[PDB]
Amino acid sequence: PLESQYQVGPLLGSGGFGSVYSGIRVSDNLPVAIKHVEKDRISDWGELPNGTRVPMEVVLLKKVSSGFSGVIRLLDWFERPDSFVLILERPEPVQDLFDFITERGALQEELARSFFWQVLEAVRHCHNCGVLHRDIKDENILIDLNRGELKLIDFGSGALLKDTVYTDFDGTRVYSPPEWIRYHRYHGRSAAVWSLGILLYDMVCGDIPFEHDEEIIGGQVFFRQRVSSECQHLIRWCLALRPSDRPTFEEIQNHPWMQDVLLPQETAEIHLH
Amino acid sequence: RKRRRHPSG
Ligand SMILES: Cc1nc(C2CC2)nc2sc(C(=O)O)c(C)c12
Repeated sequence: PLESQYQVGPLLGSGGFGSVYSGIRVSDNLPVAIKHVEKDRISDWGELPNGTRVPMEVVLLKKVSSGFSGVIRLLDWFERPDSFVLILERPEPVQDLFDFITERGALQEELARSFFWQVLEAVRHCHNCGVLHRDIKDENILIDLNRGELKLIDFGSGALLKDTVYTDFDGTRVYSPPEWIRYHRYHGRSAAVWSLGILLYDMVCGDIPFEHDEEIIGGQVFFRQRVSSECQHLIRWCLALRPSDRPTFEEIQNHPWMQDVLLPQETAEIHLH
Repeated sequence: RKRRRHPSG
C-alpha cells in the first residue's frame, strides 16, 4: 500500500528524471521525496537479488545506501502498471547548490573547499560501491542548511562502474568531458573528475565555465572572478583535455588547496546559519 | 550574463 504509508505534498520538480513530490512518511512523520518514473522512459534495467526487474536507478541507489549521509538514501520503492515510485529521504531545511550559488554568487574559497570536499567523499563512496553517477552538477547536490552536510541526488543517469569504455551518456552535456563531445567515448573515473572541475569552477566563479561544445573541447579556462592560484591550478588540472592528465580522487584531496577543510557543523555555523 | 539550469540528455 503506497497511498497509505505516505502523505503526499506539493510537486517539488519535474524533468528528465520524472516528477518528484514532497512527502511525509505517516508512521514517524519522516520527510521524504516521492519520485515517479514512467516505465517507457527507463533506458537501463537491472535485476535485484530475487531477479525482479527494476530500473537501474533502483539498483544503483540500493548499492550506495548506508549510514553515510553524503548520498541520497532510497527508503522504499513500488511498481505501478506504467511507472516506478521511489521513496527518497528529504533533508529539511534544504536548498540545492544551484539555487544557493544563484542567490549567493561566487562562494568564498573556504566554503567552496568544504562543499567540494564533501562532494568528493560522496563520489568516492559511489565508486567504492561500484556506482558511477554520471550527472554530477550543482543541481544534483542538496545542502542540509542546519547540518552543513551535502547530499548527491538523482542517480537516474548512472551506471554500474566499470574499467572499460563507455559509449552511451545521458547526463548533463555542459558537465560532460571533451572526449565525450569529440568521440562519444569516455572512461568513468576521468569523466567524473572533469565534471568535478566544472563544479569547482561553478562554486568559486558563480557559474560554469563552458556553455558550448567549442568551449568544452577548446582547452581554455578563463577565470571571471578572483580565484587563488592554488584553486585555479586544481581546476585546470581537473579540466585537462587528455583524460589521463586529470588527477585521481586521491590527488584531488591531497592537493594543497584542499587542506584544512572545515567540518560540516562549522560550515553551517560560519556560512549557513 | 544568464546563468541557467541544464536538463539531462
Ligand atoms: C527534484 C528533487 N527535489 C528534491 C527536493 C529537496 C527535496 N529532492 C530530490 S531527490 C531527487 C532524485 O532524483 O534523487 C530529485 C530529482 C529531487
